[PDB]
Amino acid sequence: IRTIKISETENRETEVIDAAPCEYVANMFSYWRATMCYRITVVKTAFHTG
Amino acid sequence: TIRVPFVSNKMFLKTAGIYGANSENNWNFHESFSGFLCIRPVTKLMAPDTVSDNVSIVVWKWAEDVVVVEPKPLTSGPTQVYRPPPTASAAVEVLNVELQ
Amino acid sequence: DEMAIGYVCGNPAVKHVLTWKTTDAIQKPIANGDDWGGVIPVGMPCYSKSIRTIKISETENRETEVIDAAPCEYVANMFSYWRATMCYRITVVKTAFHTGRLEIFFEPGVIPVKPTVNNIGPDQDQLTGAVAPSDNNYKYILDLTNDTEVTIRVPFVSNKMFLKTAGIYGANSENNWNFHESFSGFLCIRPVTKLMAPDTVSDNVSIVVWKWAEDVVVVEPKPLTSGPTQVYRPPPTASAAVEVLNVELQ
Amino acid sequence: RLEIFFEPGVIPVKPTVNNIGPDQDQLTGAVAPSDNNYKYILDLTNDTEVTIRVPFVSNKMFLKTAGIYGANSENNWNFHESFSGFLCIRPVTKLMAPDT
Amino acid sequence: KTNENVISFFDSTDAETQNHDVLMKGCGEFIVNLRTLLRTFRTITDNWILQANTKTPITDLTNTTDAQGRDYMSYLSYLYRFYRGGRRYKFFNTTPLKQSQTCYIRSFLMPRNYSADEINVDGPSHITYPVINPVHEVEVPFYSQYRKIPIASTSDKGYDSSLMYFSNTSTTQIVARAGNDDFTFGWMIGPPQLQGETRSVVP
Amino acid sequence: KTNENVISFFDSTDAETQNHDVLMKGCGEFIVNLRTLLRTFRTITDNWILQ
Amino acid sequence: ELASSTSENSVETQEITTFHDVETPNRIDTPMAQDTSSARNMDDTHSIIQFLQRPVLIDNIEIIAGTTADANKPLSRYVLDQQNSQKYVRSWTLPSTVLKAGGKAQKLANFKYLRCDVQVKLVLNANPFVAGRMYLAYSPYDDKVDTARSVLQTSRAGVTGYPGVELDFQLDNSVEMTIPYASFQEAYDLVTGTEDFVQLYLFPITPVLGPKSESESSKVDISVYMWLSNISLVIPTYRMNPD
Amino acid sequence: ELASSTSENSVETQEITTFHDVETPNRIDTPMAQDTSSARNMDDTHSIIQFLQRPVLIDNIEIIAGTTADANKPLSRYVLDQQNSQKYVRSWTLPSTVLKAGGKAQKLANFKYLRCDVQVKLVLNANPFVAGRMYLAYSPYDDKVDTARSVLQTSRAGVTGYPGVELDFQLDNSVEMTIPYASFQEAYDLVTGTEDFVQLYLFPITPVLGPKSESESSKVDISVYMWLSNISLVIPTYRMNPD
Repeated sequence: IRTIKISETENRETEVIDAAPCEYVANMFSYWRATMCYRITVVKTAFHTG
Repeated sequence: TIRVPFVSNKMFLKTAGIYGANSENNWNFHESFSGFLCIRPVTKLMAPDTVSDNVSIVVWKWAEDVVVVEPKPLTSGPTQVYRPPPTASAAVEVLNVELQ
Repeated sequence: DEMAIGYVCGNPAVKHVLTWKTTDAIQKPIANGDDWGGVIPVGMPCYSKSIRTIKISETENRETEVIDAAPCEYVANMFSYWRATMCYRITVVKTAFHTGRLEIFFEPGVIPVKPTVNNIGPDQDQLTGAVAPSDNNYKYILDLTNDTEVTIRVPFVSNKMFLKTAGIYGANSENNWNFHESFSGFLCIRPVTKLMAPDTVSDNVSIVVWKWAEDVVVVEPKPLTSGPTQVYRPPPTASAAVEVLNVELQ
Repeated sequence: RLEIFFEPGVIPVKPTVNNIGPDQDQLTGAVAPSDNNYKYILDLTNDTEVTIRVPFVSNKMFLKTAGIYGANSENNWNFHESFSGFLCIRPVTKLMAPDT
Repeated sequence: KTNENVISFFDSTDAETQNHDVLMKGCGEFIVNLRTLLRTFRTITDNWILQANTKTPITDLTNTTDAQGRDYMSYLSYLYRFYRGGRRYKFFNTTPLKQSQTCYIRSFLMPRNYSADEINVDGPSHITYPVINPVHEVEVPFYSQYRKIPIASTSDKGYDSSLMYFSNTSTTQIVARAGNDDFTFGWMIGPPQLQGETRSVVP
Repeated sequence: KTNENVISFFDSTDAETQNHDVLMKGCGEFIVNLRTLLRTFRTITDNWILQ
Repeated sequence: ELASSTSENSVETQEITTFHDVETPNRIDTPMAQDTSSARNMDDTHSIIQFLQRPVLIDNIEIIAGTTADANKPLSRYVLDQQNSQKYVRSWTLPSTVLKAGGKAQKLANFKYLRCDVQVKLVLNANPFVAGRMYLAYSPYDDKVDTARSVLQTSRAGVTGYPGVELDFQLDNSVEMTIPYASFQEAYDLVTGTEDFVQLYLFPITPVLGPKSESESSKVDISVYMWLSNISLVIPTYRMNPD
Repeated sequence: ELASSTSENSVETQEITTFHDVETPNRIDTPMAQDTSSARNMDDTHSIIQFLQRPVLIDNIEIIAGTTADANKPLSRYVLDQQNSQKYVRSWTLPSTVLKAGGKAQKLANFKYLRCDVQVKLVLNANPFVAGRMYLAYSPYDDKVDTARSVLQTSRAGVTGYPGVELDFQLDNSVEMTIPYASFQEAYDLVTGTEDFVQLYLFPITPVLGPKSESESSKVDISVYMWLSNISLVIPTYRMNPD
């Protein structure tokens, strides 16, 4: 939420959404349906264990 | 890479998302996902003092076998791309839904 | 297909639940309140109706006709004229201890009635075995000891290609013509043999009658009533007023 | 319409200083629902008899033959380990019968 | 006890044959499926007053006429529980036009049971000018999250599609509707009570 | 270090088949190419004043 | 009888996806009894998740010839106002009704969606001198729509038009009925979802007619059993609905 | 679309034995939707009573290089007295242990007998500088026999003789194990029956050896998952054990 000053009696809130390419397209339609894919990566070294 | 097929006891799901979602308006948010993935450590992270006590976890997103429905946004406002103002004080343009 | 006229009208529905007492006399259509019964209009449109009278002031009341139409009668209200074979399944709820022989005969033509300032009822007095001999009328005699039911199918016969669907709508002393021209006959249920029943059981027997049509054919896509089709909606209180639709255009 | 259901295991009883009887209080439709128990509902108007055969089932190769012999408050163990279950006869519909 | 039989009076004759013979002399058409009535347009309101620059979802009018039972869509809906498919509407302008104005008609999408203030004015749209085309015909596709939708259930909002109306000037037109070639009802139930004449009297 | 794999939850079923089945009961059309949206007209201004 | 133990090493990566979940380590070091045997008795049926289709007494009604309460109240031929609604002997709010009995709820615990048809059966048992009739029937979203569209707000001809089955005290000892999944919502939320769907009914076509003296009375009684068919339970969860 | 109802009559006797129970009346009068359709989505798995074989975190142990408590206590080479018993990192009283987690107990509710083998899997996760070894193993009726016959009352050579599997922090990331049904009692009483059977163990072959400074510590941790196989659930009952 980007809150800016307009006066000492109010502020202006504007929603900022960091949508991905797929989320960017899903915004043009009303309803959707698909198989969501997620690739989880764990940046580390061969010394980390978990 | 985890692939999560579509499952929502509903043919389609809303695309409202988090748009205008808050205490009084959070219904469209729920009816637009169908679930959630949770990432909880099974075994506490081990790491010698010779390295870092932290580990970054990058997660990518994208969809497959996609099928959208109605050619119109489900949001209460016209599609608008946020444009970062020159200063953190400058005001942004707000589009309405009024017609002349 | 859940919208094919033939099947919609084929949906059975109870129209009467008469009470046959061991007291009732033979050759006399079971009289009794409920509404009609001993004299079923045998028409496709609806015939039964109740009048809901509400108070508006100490100088007038508001009468609104409430018709308990069956599935077939509900459809016949969308068109002007009809034509079909009316089917009726008469059931006599009882025990194997009750014995009797009910008669059901059909009589084509006008129906002996006694019009009211706001309704129309049967003239039971004009339908007794003496003044109304059912010797030449198509009939059936259901014996309670052998059978417990009987489905009577009455083909279309009215010296008219089609019959009006007005029914009992707005029928009274001054307006009862559309009522007659919308049935073609009536089925009469008069006991042939007085009902027998020991004191070990009940002196009464409920007679359930179902209604539905087959081989149906409707004609003009418009109600024959003087008012737009409107579904009666039971108000919150027995005093609350209902909405009345007119036929005025702006 | 009488109901007859079988229930494997111990039998709800009320041991006596010299005998052993059933605990009817612990076998009512409320505390003893026979919805999942193998049963049969004999309707008096259709049938007048029914022969129920109960195969051997006791999580034990064989069962003791002690029975009720010398069974009481202090000695009621051999009684349990000698049956494997019990048949219960509870009316599903109250008995109807004219004064005649 | 038990038994039961069946009997047909008179001498039979193909009731169908006779019927068909009658419709060939007193009708000309043969109505068989009621769904066909969901294709024919019928007026629900002989006058629908609206103001200028006012996005008005037909639901404000729909909710009222759906319970009246005047048209076929409403009358027939009382015999089923579910419905499915798009809908069509036709607006016949009856508003007097002023040359000093340029009246136009605009209809958009929207979700069912949504307030004009919680939706945008984008997406597909149709527009007509009563000055040259008094009739504003439009169809609402069946965009739903379910294959079927029961009439008035829970708080299921924005599950399917609704119709939003608009006009630059205050209007008044006769509205007529009908489902598309995919609209139909389901799960037949029992019929409610019909209404008759009302006149009021003294005692 | 390295490796990486892939996993699909639930029991598969042509996601396409299902989708197509849904669009046949709740849509009627199947949008696949976005270029098609470059053919459909959309208002950019509800009023453009000019002299 | 030897090697009563295991040791080190293994392969790269692993799955062993036992139902849900996976885990990925370097293969695994594990014992098992050298070729283990049943050693026990498993030949007395097995049963399955078909548990939900087990008939269960889901209420018991007792009709008494004594016409006093609205339990004998026969279907009204008309319904002019809501204050004179139609009176039923008993009504059940399915499917939640059947999901609370027989302990079926605790069975489908940790499950998300469910789909099936409710199976019902009324077993009557009146004596030879008790006459009467009843029409079962069911409605979809009866308590989820405009009151006027309710089976309770319509004439006798309308109520009898609803999908149902007749019942005569002197002809049929029991009548069944099937309630097709009437879910517009693919599935049904076991956790959350009010699960609220339509109420089922049982209206008395005619008044329970019994012999007139007092002191003896004439009863009928009934037994209502219910179970599910065409069941469908699929996505697990840690949540369950305690409503 | 017609005959939205049923009527009288039927046949003599009846069964319709839906699972358990029967009922016997004169056949039955009953509707069904004229040839009903699925109308909904059931193609996302189905699952079955195989629920019990779902791996479940049945405890989580956390080994810490800090040799202080008896959690690091390495297997004693001798056991002269009971006061110096053998110390384990953790022990579980199967099978009741696995029947309480994952909500499996509430699953097999209303059932009488059960037979199966407990499946276990220890998933390790120590860092590259932590060395150590551990020997899993299990015993039958260890807590149901003369103390002297207990795996805790024997030398290191005896404990290592029990059916088990080794575990090295720097070789195997996870080790499994199977506990054959070890029930001398055909079956197992789910209700009544103390269900008490033998305790499973996990003894540290050697002391968790870690680098010596303080302030950093070296941990290992573990995750214990359990499930059942060769399951057998058969005779229903209204009783269930809340112990």
